[PDB]
Amino acid sequence: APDIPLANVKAHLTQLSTIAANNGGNRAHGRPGYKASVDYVKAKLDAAGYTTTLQQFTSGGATGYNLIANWPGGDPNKVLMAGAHLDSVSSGAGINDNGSGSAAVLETALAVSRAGYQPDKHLRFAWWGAEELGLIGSKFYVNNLPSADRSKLAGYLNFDMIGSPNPGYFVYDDDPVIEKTFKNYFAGLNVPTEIETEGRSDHAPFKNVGVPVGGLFTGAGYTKSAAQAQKWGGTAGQAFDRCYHSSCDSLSNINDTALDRNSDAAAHAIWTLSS
Ligand SMILES: N[C@H](Cc1ccc(I)cc1)C(=O)O
Ligand SMILES: [Ca+2]
Ligand SMILES: [Zn+2]
Ligand SMILES: [Zn+2]
Repeated sequence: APDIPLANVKAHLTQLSTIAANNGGNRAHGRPGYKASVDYVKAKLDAAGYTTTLQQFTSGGATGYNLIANWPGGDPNKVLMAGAHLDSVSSGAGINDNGSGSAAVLETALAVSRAGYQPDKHLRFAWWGAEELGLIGSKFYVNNLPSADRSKLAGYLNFDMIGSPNPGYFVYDDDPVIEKTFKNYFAGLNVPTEIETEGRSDHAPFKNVGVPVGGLFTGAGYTKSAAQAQKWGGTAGQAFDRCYHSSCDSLSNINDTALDRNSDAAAHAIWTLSS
């Protein structure tokens, strides 16, 4: 897999931050900052050669969107998906939650094109709408995915909050092959990981219908323990993300090392699991 350039990931976050500032301070469902986020991500993918689909839904009386990006080629009967919700709460720009996962998934998708990669499995990336309303976009996607296509899914990889400023390194303990792939990457860095327990994100609708899932998380409102600070640094007794769902979830609310490591791990897993 290629090494995902941290600066490119950060640049997507800068664009999402400006989009929020230009649209009332947020990127929330039903508000113009969300569709503008979709338009940014979609244009990058279209230019890179993806076949993109805007999947529209209505929730709360307002139109929502998922952005689906299929990399042409690969076995139609073995589809590997990776995704991240692209909406924020309305209090702020949602840069860690979840610009971080959105940007890492986008830069991984662009990296496939830059590398000239032809995965054996068909790759499909997703940016979900309305996660903050209760997983509404990912539920809509799974609910509208015919059973014959659901059975073609080899896995769904989720990235929701992966740049927390006081990070832990949590790996979902779901499908064993996907979990092993992420843990192996972190082992190569000599960075310990722990099982995610802090769940409720967009892998749940996939998990609940039997699709193998996994993912990465760096912590939210829970406090980092003394033992977690000893293994990962940062500040014991402070939240992993002190700006969770806040107006201060801005460009300053990112740990660059965690963002880099989790972006690189995302690419490692997508390459490994698609051969
Ligand atoms: N508000 C949730 C926080 C959250 C993220 C990831 C997991 I796994 C569990 C919880 C979000 O949108 O990121
Ligand atoms: Ca990197
Ligand atoms: Zn989130
Ligand atoms: Zn959230």
